[PDB]
Amino acid sequence: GDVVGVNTTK
Amino acid sequence: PSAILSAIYNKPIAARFMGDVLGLASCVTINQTSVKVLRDMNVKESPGRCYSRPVVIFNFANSSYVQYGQLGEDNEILLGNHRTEECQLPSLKIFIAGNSAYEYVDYLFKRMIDLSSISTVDSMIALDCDPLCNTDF
Amino acid sequence: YPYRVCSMAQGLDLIRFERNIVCTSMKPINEDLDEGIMVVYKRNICAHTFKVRVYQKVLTFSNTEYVAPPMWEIHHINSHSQCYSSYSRFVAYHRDSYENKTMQLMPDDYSNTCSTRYVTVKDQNLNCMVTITTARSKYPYHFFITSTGDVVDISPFYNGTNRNASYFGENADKFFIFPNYTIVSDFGRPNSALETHRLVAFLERADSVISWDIQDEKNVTCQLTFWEASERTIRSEAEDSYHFSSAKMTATFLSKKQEVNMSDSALDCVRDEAINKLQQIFNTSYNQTYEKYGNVSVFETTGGLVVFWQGIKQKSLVELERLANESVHNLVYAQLQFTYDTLRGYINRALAQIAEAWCVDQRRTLEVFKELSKINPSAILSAIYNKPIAARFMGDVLGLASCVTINQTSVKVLRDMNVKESPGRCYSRPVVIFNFANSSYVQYGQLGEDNEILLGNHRTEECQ
Amino acid sequence: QVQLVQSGAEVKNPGASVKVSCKASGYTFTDYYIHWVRQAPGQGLEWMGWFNPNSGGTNFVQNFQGRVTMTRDTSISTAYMELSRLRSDDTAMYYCAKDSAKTASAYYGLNFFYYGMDVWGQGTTVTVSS
Amino acid sequence: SVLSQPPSASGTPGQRVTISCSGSSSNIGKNYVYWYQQVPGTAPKLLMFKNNQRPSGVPDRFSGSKSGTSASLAISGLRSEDEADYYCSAWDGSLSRPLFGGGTKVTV
Amino acid sequence: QSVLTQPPSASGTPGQRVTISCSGSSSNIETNYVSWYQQFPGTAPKLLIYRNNQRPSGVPDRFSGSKSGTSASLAISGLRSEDEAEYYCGTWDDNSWVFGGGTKLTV
Amino acid sequence: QLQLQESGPGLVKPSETLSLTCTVSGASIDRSTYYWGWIRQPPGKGLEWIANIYYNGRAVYSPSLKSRVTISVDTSKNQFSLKVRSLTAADTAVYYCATRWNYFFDFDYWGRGTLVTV
Ligand SMILES: *[C@@H]1O[C@H](CO)[C@@H](O[C@@H]2O[C@H](CO)[C@@H](O[C@@H]3O[C@H](CO)[C@@H](O)[C@H](O)[C@@H]3O)[C@H](O)[C@H]2NC(C)=O)[C@H](O)[C@H]1NC(C)=O
Ligand SMILES: *[C@@H]1O[C@H](CO)[C@@H](O[C@@H]2O[C@H](CO)[C@@H](O)[C@H](O)[C@H]2NC(C)=O)[C@H](O)[C@H]1NC(C)=O
Ligand SMILES: *[C@@H]1O[C@H](CO)[C@@H](O[C@@H]2O[C@H](CO)[C@@H](O)[C@H](O)[C@H]2NC(C)=O)[C@H](O)[C@H]1NC(C)=O
Ligand SMILES: *[C@@H]1O[C@H](CO)[C@@H](O)[C@H](O)[C@H]1NC(C)=O
Ligand SMILES: *[C@@H]1O[C@H](CO)[C@@H](O)[C@H](O)[C@H]1NC(C)=O
Ligand SMILES: *[C@@H]1O[C@H](CO)[C@@H](O)[C@H](O)[C@H]1NC(C)=O
Ligand SMILES: *[C@@H]1O[C@H](CO)[C@@H](O)[C@H](O)[C@H]1NC(C)=O
Ligand SMILES: *[C@@H]1O[C@H](CO)[C@@H](O)[C@H](O)[C@H]1NC(C)=O
Repeated sequence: GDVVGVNTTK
Repeated sequence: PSAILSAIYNKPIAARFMGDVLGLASCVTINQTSVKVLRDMNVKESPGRCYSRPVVIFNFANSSYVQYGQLGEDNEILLGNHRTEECQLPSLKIFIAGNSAYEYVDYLFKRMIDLSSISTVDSMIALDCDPLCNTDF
Repeated sequence: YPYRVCSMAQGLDLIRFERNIVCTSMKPINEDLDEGIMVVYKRNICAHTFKVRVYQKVLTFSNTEYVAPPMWEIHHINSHSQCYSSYSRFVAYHRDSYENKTMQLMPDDYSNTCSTRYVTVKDQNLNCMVTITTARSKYPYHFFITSTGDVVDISPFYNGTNRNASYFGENADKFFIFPNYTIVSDFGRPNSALETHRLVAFLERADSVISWDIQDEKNVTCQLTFWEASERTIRSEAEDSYHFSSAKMTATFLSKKQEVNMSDSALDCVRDEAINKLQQIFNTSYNQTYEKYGNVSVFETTGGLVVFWQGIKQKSLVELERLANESVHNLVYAQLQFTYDTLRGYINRALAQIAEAWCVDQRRTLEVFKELSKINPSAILSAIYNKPIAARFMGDVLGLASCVTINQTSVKVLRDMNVKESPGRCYSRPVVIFNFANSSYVQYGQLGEDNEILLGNHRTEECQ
Repeated sequence: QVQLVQSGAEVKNPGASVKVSCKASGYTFTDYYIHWVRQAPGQGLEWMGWFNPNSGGTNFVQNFQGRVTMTRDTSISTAYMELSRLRSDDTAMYYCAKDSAKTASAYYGLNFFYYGMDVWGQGTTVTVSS
Repeated sequence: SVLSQPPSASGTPGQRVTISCSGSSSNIGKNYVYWYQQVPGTAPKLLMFKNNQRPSGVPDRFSGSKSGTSASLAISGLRSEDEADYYCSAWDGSLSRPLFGGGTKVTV
Repeated sequence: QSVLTQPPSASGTPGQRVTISCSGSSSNIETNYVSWYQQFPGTAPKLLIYRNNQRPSGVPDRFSGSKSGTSASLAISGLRSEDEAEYYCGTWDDNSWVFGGGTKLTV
Repeated sequence: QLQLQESGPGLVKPSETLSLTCTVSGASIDRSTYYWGWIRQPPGKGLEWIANIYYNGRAVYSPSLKSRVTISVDTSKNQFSLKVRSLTAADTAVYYCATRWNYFFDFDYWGRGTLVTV
């Protein structure tokens, strides 16, 4: 099973 | 080497250790929405060994073949030989990716953690908060 | 550094390194810098700590069931410092007894400076127990965690008439606020001085009853903590920035030129202190040679700090000389003052540049600290905060740990560092026998640094 | 869009009082300082003063400090400036303007500072004659 | 303290005209200079905020510049709608007050 | 139910002290806590005294509650034009809530 | 912020049943909410408490209206309802939805009165 990442800019 | 060279040059730099030299590395941006972190950090293929950092499923840009790497720091995805260690139970690790933190208890994913619940070290001011006292238990 | 065992606070007191040092070099070489006194306060992140009481009864058949004493028995405990010898749900008594007599609470000598404990039967069957202990609540104070690890979803400042400005999330039928509640000073004393508390709140847990004294938030909690006062502060003015530098400090502050309303409620718990601190620095340092320029100005630094500023201007050289002791002489003194002011502005500009020179070094050393904290977080955090701090590595965060002082005379170091249970493996640091305070069971740990005693999996290596 | 609306033309007599209204739209009324400016017929702009809709703070030039009363209504999001003791030279066009300076920060209330009147009202003509 | 600027300016379509504004060690010396237009019979309009930045809906004809205790607005192309009053404003810290200029009437 | 007896009207001049009574019964008003609500015509009631003699935050000191045996009292001191309202005494009788008849006040 | 709004019908026949429903906003009808009750007020006369209900459905009625008044709760929709049966002209009243929110208070939060004309 999985869990979902979150974006970042730099 | 990457963190040290990034501190020296004040820019994100990736480097690898090569004995008496460092090799500079170039980074390929991936999908950024295909990053799935696995819940079980225990190495199923070898009992007694556990992953140091959580395993990630990701996809390259304009591509569909799912790739398996390991989560690094500063949202970096690691490839090659996965970092492993001894499963020193009890365990409680917290790994940060993006704006999110993942708790792993006994090398199994427990919950999400709000980043606001974790204080940041302030070297300039350096004011400390006392932790919860212990009672000979 | 007493002999101690440091254990991590259940994963709760987390801390992490972040790249929060930002360096912005000021461009203009403008030399009319202001001088003044500065005090800097930091946002209070530490959790508010308050005392709570935990009432329990203990049933043993070693299963050790904990149960909530009835509320009337709680009132008996709070008023007479006594507890009744029975519990009913059908009925149980102390070993081989039926008396339902009253019992006098006495101190448990096994208890510490946290969770000071009182029992009716000193048997360290049925027992009655009252623990007095700490509890922490972070802003917003909508819930608190007691030192025993129980979490309560009630604001420590909910006084029964302000649920709109507080929080209450526990069961309504199990919560009771009592005006002017009378509690004894010490449960372990046969006769103690009773004390009335305005509002005392009780909550009936499953295995416990938790009580705490409700207080006024604005009166007990302050969101700003005094960091440091600088007596010799210089300030350079940009088009939309004030930049504060101090010769004794390696940190410079940057803010907008718009000021904070000093008559704001969020400054109520630090206003007088800061004002008096400024006044003290003036009286002891600048009362004779300088004069106050303007009023006290409050600024909010880009990094989140709060700055109280008092500008100071040195008296004219004529006045300074008179304290140390015609038109042409006025011109001579005007030229002397102009020369003095020009060279003093040059000096202040140089000092500001010197103060700015520290930022890159501080940022690089911060990265050094972050890298080294993975190997020895306790030593690095102790170096940063200049106090003995114990920490544990938890992946991308560090956990703060609390240390329990042990006997200090029971520490016996073993002579053989070879792991007898596994040939070919040797201990990294010598094994120690030690005893906890007021205790006799010998414990086996490993010797650490700074007299620390380590527990858990012993550090091992190859017998080279 | 961010907009300010002002009351219509008004004619009074020397010694009366004029309550000019300023209605805000498209933005939070109490989040920005309000400027009050005046221009005589055929003359340049004259800055009368500033008003804080978040706290009622007000500061005016000495020519208007004792003669200007500031009120507000956050429900209507409308400020009111009442100029008493009208004189023959008080006939002019009155403007209310919105500053880029905010009345409070994320934690504390902020004092007045000038960051430019980006949004202006329609103006109100006040005539004074015997 | 006051802000001094020429009372009037003139020119022809396609020409460049420049309005100057003078301050002191305070105000323009240490603060931004805001430029407001005003077409006769209408309310003032912010042309330039900060030193040379410009809001949306303002043509590129209007270029602002800052130097020491002085500011300038250059109007290039000087079109038939550019005839109006131009005011310079600055925050004076000694007075703690927004100061306006005298106003320059571009007539084209 | 056992409705608490309360005067149907009361009055006073501006600046005068006005008293509103609430009789009740021993089982209703003598034991349980007494509350007082101020309702202006066309609006929902507003809590004025929550316990026997305790004011919610923001209720003026002009209002004071009291109890004597069964008779509860409200007193309004320095009566104001904006005190023209109906005042209701309310309390429990037997696991049930009961209001008073409501004293309409006129200045 | 315990917003409390009624959703009753304005005109009802002098027969069958008056159904009133009260919706909670800014909070939830949960184990920490004490009681939620209905009060009538005939036009120009005093208030009259009708019934209380708790989050778990445990309800109490006034002695006089217990037979002619039913009360129910729906924590899933954060609502609770009164049904008044065998209506009469004397049931013409403003109906207020109220509750106990703070610990010391009894009826501190009141809804907006629904005038029902029978
Ligand atoms: C041992 O003796 C004590 C008294 O010597 C007994 O305490 C009494 O216990 C009853 C319940 O069993 C209490 O009644 C309770 O009263 C409160 C109001 O005070 C009420 O809210 C409760 O619902 C309940 O009715 C009674 O007050 C209490 N006596 C006191 C406080 O003086 C106890 O029951 C005896 N236990 C055994 C096992 O014999
Ligand atoms: C309970 O706490 C509230 C605040 O949450 C108290 O209300 C304050 O009371 C003081 C003293 O009367 C006033 O100056 C404040 O303005 C009030 N603030 C608010 C937000 O209400 C209240 O008085 C406390 N109640 C009791 C019974 O102690
Ligand atoms: C700073 O805050 C204070 C309140 O904390 C403001 O004081 C108010 O000022 C207005 C105008 O004079 C009065 O009507 C209010 O009664 C004052 N309030 C209090 C609590 O005293 C003050 O004006 C604020 N300053 C600015 C510049 O906004
Ligand atoms: C990136 O991932 C998203 C979510 O799975 C997908 O919709 C998108 O097509 C991907 N983009 C690529 C593979 O270029
Ligand atoms: C608590 O004591 C104070 C001081 O005697 C008193 O004013 C207050 O009314 C008491 N509490 C209650 C609920 O009456
Ligand atoms: C400093 O002296 C002033 C009077 O000159 C006095 O008001 C102030 O309180 C003093 N501050 C101290 C003693 O900290
Ligand atoms: C400083 O405070 C005084 C009142 O104590 C006030 O008169 C004065 O104007 C203030 N300073 C400035 C620069 O406005
Ligand atoms: C600490 O150790 C000494 C030496 O063994 C012993 O006499 C003393 O009783 C101990 N104190 C305790 C266990 O509190």
